[PDB]
Amino acid sequence: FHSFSFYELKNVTNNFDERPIGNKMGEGGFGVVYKGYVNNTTVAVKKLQQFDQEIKVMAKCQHENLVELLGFSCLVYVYMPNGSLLDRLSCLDGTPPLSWHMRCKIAQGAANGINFLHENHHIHRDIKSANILLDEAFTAKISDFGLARAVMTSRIVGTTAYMAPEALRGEITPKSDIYSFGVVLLEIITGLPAVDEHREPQLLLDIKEEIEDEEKTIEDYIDKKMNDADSTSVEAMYSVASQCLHEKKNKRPDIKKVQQLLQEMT
Ligand SMILES: COC(=O)N1CCN([C@H]2CC[C@H](Nc3nc(Nc4cnn(C)c4)nc4ccn(CC#N)c(=O)c34)CC2)CC1
Repeated sequence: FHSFSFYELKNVTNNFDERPIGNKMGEGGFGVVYKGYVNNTTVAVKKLQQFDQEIKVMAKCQHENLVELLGFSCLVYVYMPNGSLLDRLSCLDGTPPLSWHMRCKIAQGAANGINFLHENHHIHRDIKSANILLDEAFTAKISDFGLARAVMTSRIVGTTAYMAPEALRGEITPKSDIYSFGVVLLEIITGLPAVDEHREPQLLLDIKEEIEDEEKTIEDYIDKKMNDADSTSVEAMYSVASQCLHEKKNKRPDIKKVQQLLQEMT
């Protein structure tokens, strides 16, 4: 990794230009992110013990489905031209809806990235669609490893709309990453945010119970902003999401099984 000076990265971001159309993209995991440059190589600058673990994980953990760390001073990464899966599911800033075909590759790519992390005995601890970034080919890239660990804790961290019941109780397990990935799969099927105060149910993970109790079908919840979804592959992704969302952690599939079920889907 390239060691930058805080004054080097100041110029690349036009004196940390906070005005968006400027250089500010938005806030992201304990800091702000700005669009910067290193010749033509467009970069993302993360203006934040806390930032020392990110480099500690990014060092050994190199994979096609993980964001690439370039250097630091601030943390610098290759700028993902298609931003977050969360923003792309909401068509933020006029972007066209993602097709079912694109959603399947993104789901498969995100699962490959989690598999690499679990193979290398790491727990992400904050799997969510805001942390799934998309490159030039809409390849899924897992980001924000600040909370990542390589068990119980007093400092409960994560996004509550995505957290497993045992994670909300203080447990640290890769099985909690599977539950959170289940919430991501529902966001992909439905195009709905994981939590919405203006909704019944308020939490997306609660549609699992609604379908199980036959008050609604998966077909009632399929994102209407696609024209290429087929009931077979949609029900097959929903089946993976449902298995990931088991209240009991040990009943949940491991990432390799999830990866295998998503591969069988296409
Ligand atoms: C209502 O609008 C809002 O306030 N929003 C909109 C903006 N949204 C976020 C803001 C943070 C963005 N983070 C990133 N973006 C981009 N590229 C990019 C964003 N947008 N586009 C078009 C292209 N590349 C990278 C590369 C690496 N890392 C790792 C780190 N550190 C990133 O985080 C990263 C993701 C979208 C939040 C809510």
